[PDB]
Amino acid sequence: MSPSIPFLKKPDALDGTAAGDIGFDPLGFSSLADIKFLQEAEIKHCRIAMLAAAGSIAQDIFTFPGYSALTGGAKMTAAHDKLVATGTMGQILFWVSFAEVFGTVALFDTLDGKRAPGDFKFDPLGMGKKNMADMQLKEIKNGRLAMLGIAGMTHGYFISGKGPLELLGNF
Amino acid sequence: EKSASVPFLSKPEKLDGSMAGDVGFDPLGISYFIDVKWLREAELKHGRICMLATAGILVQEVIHLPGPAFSSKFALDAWSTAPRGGMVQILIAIGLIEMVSNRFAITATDMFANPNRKPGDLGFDPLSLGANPATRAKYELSEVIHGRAAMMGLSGMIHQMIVSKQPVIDQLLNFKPVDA
Amino acid sequence: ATVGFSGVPSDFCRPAPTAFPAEPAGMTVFGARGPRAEGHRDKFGSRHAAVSLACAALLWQPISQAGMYSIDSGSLAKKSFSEMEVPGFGDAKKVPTIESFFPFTKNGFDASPALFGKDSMIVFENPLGKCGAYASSCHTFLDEMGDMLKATP
Amino acid sequence: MDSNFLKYLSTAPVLLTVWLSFTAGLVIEANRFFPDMLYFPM
Amino acid sequence: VAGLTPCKDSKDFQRRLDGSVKKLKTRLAKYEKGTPPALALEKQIERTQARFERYGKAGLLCGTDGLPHLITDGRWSHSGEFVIPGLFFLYIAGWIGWVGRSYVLFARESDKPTEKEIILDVPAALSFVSTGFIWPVSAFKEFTSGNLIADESEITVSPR
Amino acid sequence: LYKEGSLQGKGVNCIPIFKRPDSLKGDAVGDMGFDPFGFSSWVDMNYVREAEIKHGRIAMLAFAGIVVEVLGIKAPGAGKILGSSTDIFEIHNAAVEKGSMGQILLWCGFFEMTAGLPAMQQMLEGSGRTPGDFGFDPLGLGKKDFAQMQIKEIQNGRLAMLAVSGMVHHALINGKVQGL
Ligand code: CLA
Ligand code: CLA
Ligand SMILES: CC1=C(C#C/C(C)=C/C=C/C(C)=C/C=C/C=C(C)/C=C/C=C(\C)C#CC2=C(C)C[C@@H](O)CC2(C)C)C(C)(C)C[C@H](O)C1
Ligand SMILES: CC1=C(C#C/C(C)=C/C=C/C(C)=C/C=C/C=C(C)/C=C/C=C(\C)C#CC2=C(C)C[C@@H](O)CC2(C)C)C(C)(C)C[C@H](O)C1
Ligand SMILES: CCCCCCCCCCCCO[C@H]1O[C@H](CO)[C@@H](O[C@H]2O[C@H](CO)[C@@H](O)[C@H](O)[C@H]2O)[C@H](O)[C@H]1O
Repeated sequence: MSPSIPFLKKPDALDGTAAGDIGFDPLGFSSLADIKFLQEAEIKHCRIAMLAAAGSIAQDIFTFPGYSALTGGAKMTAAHDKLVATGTMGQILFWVSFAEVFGTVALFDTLDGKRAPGDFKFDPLGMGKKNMADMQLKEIKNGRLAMLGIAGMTHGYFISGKGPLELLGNF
Repeated sequence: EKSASVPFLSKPEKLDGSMAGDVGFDPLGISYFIDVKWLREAELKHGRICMLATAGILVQEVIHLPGPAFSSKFALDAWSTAPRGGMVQILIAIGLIEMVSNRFAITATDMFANPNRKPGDLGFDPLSLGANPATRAKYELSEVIHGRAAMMGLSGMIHQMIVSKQPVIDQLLNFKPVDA
Repeated sequence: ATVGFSGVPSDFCRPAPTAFPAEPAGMTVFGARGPRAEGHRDKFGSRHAAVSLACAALLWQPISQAGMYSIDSGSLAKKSFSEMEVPGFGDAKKVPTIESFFPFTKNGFDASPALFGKDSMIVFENPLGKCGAYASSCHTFLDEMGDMLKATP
Repeated sequence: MDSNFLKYLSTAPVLLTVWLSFTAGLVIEANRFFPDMLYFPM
Repeated sequence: VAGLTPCKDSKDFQRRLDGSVKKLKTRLAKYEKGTPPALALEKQIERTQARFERYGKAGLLCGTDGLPHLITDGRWSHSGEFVIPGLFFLYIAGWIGWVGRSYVLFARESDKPTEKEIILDVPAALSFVSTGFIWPVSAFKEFTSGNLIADESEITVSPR
Repeated sequence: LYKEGSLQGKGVNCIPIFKRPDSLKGDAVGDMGFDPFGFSSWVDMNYVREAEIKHGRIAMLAFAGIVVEVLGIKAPGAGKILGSSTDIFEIHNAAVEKGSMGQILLWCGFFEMTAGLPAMQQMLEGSGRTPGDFGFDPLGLGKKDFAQMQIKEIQNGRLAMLAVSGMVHHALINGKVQGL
């Protein structure tokens, strides 16, 4: 049976080797879509959401000089809009798209079985040379937590007009 | 010997139960005189178009493309307000899509000339979700039932909009019974 | 008898081929599954389609905001490429440019790296407003049913 | 339905009458809802 | 404008409208208000007025007689008068002819072609009726494949 | 089955007025030979048993809730936000207004979609799961006599269904759920 959902049978497309695989797929999306594609998507969302949550917290804590002048003190998505008008978000999107072209190439090498999902071979400091499985589990767990956290932060901002830390301070 | 859907009527002879969604429902016996392959192709096309139609009627009431031309919560009004050149472009594109997808075999005399051609199978599987035999039958049944439900829903939506002269969601939220 | 709409021309005495092409099982995203020349799927497969689409989007990003940007005046000013005058082409001092291929401004569309821009943005209209399924200011379908059930002749 | 009765309905005069009545109804309803169309509107 | 005046600004057209409406109103004056005859005559008046207004706005040209005239020379400003209607006809007529020819050949290759021609095989007839919607490309395909035109040596002819 | 042949199983009829239908084979818990309309002939037994257990559980929780509402026991802070009304219908409307019932609906639906629907589908496809089983025995109260607990649960749920219905209608008539 499924370790996470004891009363449900283990999802077939989930063999359990992958990091963060606890047999959690009650709706069976893995039976619909290729599990390699799903793993790539999960790791992408993980990394983007971790960066987004850390950026939310770090923007509450500190703001670079000049950006405050351009955004007029706006926060979160209001800052997104102001800096879209400025032109910064355009530069971010251009370079992220430049990265994502090779991301598409890497996605198709994953789908061809040549590349592990999410493996860009980026480890300059060599942190992932002692137990890669442990670091992968840590990455996946932190990414899921960060997806939930960024959801919470963005929707708290929609509710209140306040950032994460500012909300926790007032509330 | 008797149809499952309508017990008192006999089972339609041409409906052997192979096709998904087959419950022996053919009281008027269309399948006797019209090939079930053609009928199923037509059924799937209608169901797909009505799936998209229901989704569009429900979605373009809340989310619209920028512009006064596209700003219309009422769908029958959107039909007229949307740019006429754009609508004609959509018509031409639908024609080209029919031609290419059916591979120049678009008539009752040549549609299924190729034995490989199966009813409703136009080679459309961009993400290859239908390559799994285990889930293929379930997906086929789901597609047929969705097409049927969407056909009924689209018909009801169109005529309730004719009556109420208000969008579907707007009608359900501000209902006003019919008076003359 | 004859079953109509067979789709087989031989049944209706219409011209048809004698050997029909077999159906291979290869798919190209943004393409179709069907007979193709050899190596067609390998050369122009889903990888080709997707990576070409990504390159097209990356090239769209400059095109959408195409225009001569200058900071000579002290502020970023955008000027249409059509303004620039080109020597050596006789009467045609002003010549076609990328705006000819992409006339966003003529149609009043504010393009952006992402398709839509601030001036031309997707419009989200909340349908609910201040309505509730029951016992609300708006008279819903459920409210109508309830009122009819509690009605007095 | 009886196959012989269906063949009798398929006979030429019955089919001609039904088809031309259907066509007459089509034209009549077209003129009823869109009357006095002396031209294609452009 | 070609040789006539626009019908929207023609005194003759206005006079014809006035005469028709006055005839209808004279007929209506002898019927009680709200009675079926009065309602019918009022609807006739409304239909006449709508017809005249639509003809005026259509851009039709009207002569000294006060009646619209058609410019069937090819001018694109008056395509809707003859050409586009003519195209619709040609479409429908070619549809009919193509499906009829297809059914003729189908019955020719049957056990009893004459029986198929007097007592029709309406499933196949409806099949051909459906096929008739791309008759232009189908007919040209037949012509180029050589299945349309018969050879001179294969058609019976009387002696000279 | 606990007390097979006496409390439940083949040859048991709670109401001898109606004959024990042959479809009731005594294999299902709570089978006391009551099915006068013979639904068991055509219905899916596992699906209907799961539905019965779900209805009973919801009715038991609803009886407890309505009772605590009428008795006036409220959680700290509930009265300030919702109100001091003891009427069940007024409480329901107030909670819907505030947003409580909306959140309960969201989470109940999430649990349904992720647990009950997959579990029900697998059971009907032949997973062998006992109807109404989710593995929710944190306190381990059912390990001693699981069959006895099952029969007791089913009977208590049926009684709670009837009681909750009666209480709602009594509140409608007299304004009191006791309907004394
Ligand atoms: C409401 C108006 C109206 C009405 C009632 C009719 C009625 C008629 N038309 Mg039509 N016609 C109309 C408007 C109308 N026409 C207009 C506006 C045009 C101008 C385009 C024409 C042009 C036209 C032609 C060119 C012909 C007719 C013919 C006919 C008669 C026989 C049609 C037939 O058998 O079809 C059933 C169809 C068939 C039997 C198949 C073969 C015949 C069709 C017409 C061929 C169509 C495709 C072909 C490639 C066109 C080539 C044309 C070229 C040689 C000029 C019928 C009385 C035919 C006639 O009088 O024949 C003696 C005929 O040949 N009409
Ligand atoms: C809102 C989410 C939700 C969902 C997804 C379900 C799902 C289910 N409930 Mg329900 N249920 C819910 C909330 C929900 N429940 C709540 C809040 C309560 C009260 C606390 C109950 C109380 C309850 C009881 C007492 C019973 C069920 C039963 C069922 C099952 C049979 C119904 C079914 O399959 O319909 C699916 C639909 C069809 C088969 C065809 C009709 C299609 C309709 C018209 C559209 C459905 C729309 C959908 C529900 C909207 C939400 C979509 C969203 C999740 C994406 C199924 C697992 C019965 C069962 O057999 O359980 C095992 C049963 O006995 N439920
Ligand atoms: C790749 C690589 C490297 C690297 C690297 C890098 C750059 C790694 C960066 C990692 C980062 C930024 C990780 C961020 C994780 C954030 C989380 C888990 C947030 C959770 C938020 C939560 C739970 C929340 C919340 C909240 C909510 C919901 C709402 C709020 O009102 C309240 C609250 C705040 C509580 C290096 C350079 C080392 C090289 C190496 O060779 C390999
Ligand atoms: C196939 C495929 C793909 C795909 C795909 C896609 C895009 C699939 C899209 C599917 C869609 C849009 C399905 C929509 C179904 C709608 C239904 C059943 C509506 C019913 C309405 C009813 C009953 C009603 C009603 C009503 C009426 C009338 C009266 C009202 O008062 C009330 C109400 C509103 C309730 C992708 C692209 C992923 C690729 C893949 O490789 C292959
Ligand atoms: C990209 C190059 C492709 C070359 C092949 C094109 C072949 C056929 C082109 C036909 C002309 C385009 O059709 C066009 O006519 C309509 C007439 O109402 C236009 O209608 C509208 O167009 C403009 C906005 O786009 C508006 O500024 C116009 O005022 C408005 O009339 C539509 O823009 C378009 O539908």
